[PDB]
Amino acid sequence: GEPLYTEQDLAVNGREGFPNYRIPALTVTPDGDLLASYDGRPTGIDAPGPNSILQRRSTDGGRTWGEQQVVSAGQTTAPIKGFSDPSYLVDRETGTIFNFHVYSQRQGFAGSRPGTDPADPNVLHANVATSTDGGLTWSHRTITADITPDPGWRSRFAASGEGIQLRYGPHAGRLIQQYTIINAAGAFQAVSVYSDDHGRTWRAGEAVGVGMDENKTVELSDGRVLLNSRDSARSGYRKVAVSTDGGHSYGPVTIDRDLPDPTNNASIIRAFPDAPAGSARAKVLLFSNAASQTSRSQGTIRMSCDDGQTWPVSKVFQPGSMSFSTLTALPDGTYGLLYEPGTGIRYANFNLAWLGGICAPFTIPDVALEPGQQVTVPVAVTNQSGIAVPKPSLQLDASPDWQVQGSVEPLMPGRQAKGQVTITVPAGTTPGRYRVGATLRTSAGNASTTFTVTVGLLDQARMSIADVDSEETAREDGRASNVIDGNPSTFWHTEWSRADAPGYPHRISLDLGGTHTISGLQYTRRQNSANEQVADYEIYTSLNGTTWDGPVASGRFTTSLAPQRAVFPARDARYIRLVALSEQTGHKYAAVAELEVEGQR
Ligand SMILES: CC(=O)N[C@H]1[C@H]([C@H](O)[C@H](O)CO)OC(C(=O)O)=C[C@@H]1O
Ligand code: NA
Repeated sequence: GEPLYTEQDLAVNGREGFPNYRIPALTVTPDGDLLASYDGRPTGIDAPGPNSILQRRSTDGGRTWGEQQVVSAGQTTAPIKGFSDPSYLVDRETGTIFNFHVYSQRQGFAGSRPGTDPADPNVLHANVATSTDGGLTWSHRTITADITPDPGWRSRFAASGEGIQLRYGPHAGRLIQQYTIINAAGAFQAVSVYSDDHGRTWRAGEAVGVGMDENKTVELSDGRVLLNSRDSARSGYRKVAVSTDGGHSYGPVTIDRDLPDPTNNASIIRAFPDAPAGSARAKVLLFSNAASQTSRSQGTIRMSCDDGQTWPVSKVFQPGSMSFSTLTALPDGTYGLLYEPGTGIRYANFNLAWLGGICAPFTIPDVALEPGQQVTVPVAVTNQSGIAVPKPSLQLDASPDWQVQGSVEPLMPGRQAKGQVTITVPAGTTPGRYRVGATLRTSAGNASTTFTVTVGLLDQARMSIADVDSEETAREDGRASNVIDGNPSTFWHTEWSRADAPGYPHRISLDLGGTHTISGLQYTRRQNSANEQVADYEIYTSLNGTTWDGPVASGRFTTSLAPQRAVFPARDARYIRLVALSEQTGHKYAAVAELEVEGQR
């Protein structure tokens, strides 16, 4: 219907008792009252800041808000106490409300030491406040010893925002709160902490993943539990995993390249949390995060209508500063959104009509071509909307001088639709990888996708590592093969975890999988770190793998984050070798996110 988006501040830094306010948690009580919670930070820091958990209630569906109250009061006088990083969880069967948060004294998350005793001042404790009166008053407990079944778990905190209650399946009624832990190897792991007796007792399931951080769970149309996590190893995306046992244990963790993220919190909720299992509505998810890889800005709502397999719909709600954000579904069918604009804590309301999307995810294959050429690629629209669309159009976004055009056949409820894109690349186009955005426009809303057009590059999927001088595999994944996976987010990194690792020169050699006319190498430096950057280099080629011709090119790369070209007169080769002679500021290691080869495939 009529689009709604409205916003109001609930806490402004410096006003009402605190110089800084952060870390939003938002819920709707069984009453329909809204509760917003967040930290008061007297010293403006995370734990062990002597922080308070605070709370405002709205009893008119979000429009006006009552006084800021204290849920858990920090102690600014020695001995210091801090309570920080709230997450609400409503038990909608009993009505009891929970607010999870840290109890810190001397140590925060990084500094916490092994041990579970409630009074240990060097332990970052796991606390929870329980309300049996709709969030008006609160009792308090430390559950650290209940949720630390591994003595090597020296640290934990509840991921702030909002936990869930399961509605489906053998574990219906389970309360699930996400936590992050630090194990004895010092890896950050995710784990669900859950209660099956309505909050009386809590336990941890099995920890999952490495390079995890604040993570969130949601129940899918089929009762599976989807985990969606911040990556503390800073890939520039979200991490994901799924459980088939109600949160007890998760399958393998993967990087989700549909969801750019700058290492920041986020929220994932059911659009229709009361929809029955397996129903079309049960499959609808909303996601909120900063949709940038390098900054906490471009806050964006995405929608999936297939239990999170695809995210065809997105809309920006905050082009500027946008840090933590947390969604909840309101009784009136609209959505609550509590987030950090930079000046404290702000609350927004929006409806689906504002989002403006259509559940019609679509695919366009990646395609490779030569300068000058024209190719037509197929478009497949999977229509999940249930509605007929007689006049879809496809709008494409490509290089300013490329000829692109597209079209889609009418959409039919429950059916796949065919389309086509025709692309002409002008002669003289620089070899490289080109992202093309595509929008499906309909009177019932829009969906989008991207696809890659490769001009004058060899196919990486035919390549393999012929040799490498050095690679770290023990303390991180710096495999040489990471240069040819088509992902700027994974990288080769020379060995670093032993002191006897070599320094420069470093060397990586690719087998192209067969002989090609080649004329260039494209280097992309590591994206999330700046002290392993190749400077001086040479490139050699070979027909047999053993007799190397060259250097066929040499120079000095810049610090640019974009692919860098090193071109050479065209020749036939089956192998190409990069010799990295130096690092930009004289450091010991090399790291390369991607190597592309210019040539006739
Ligand atoms: C328990 C406390 O540390 N939580 C902090 C959390 C944490 O330090 C980090 O997630 C560790 O990786 O980070 C952030 C952040 O804005 O980045 C805010 C939190 O209040
Ligand atoms: Na890579």
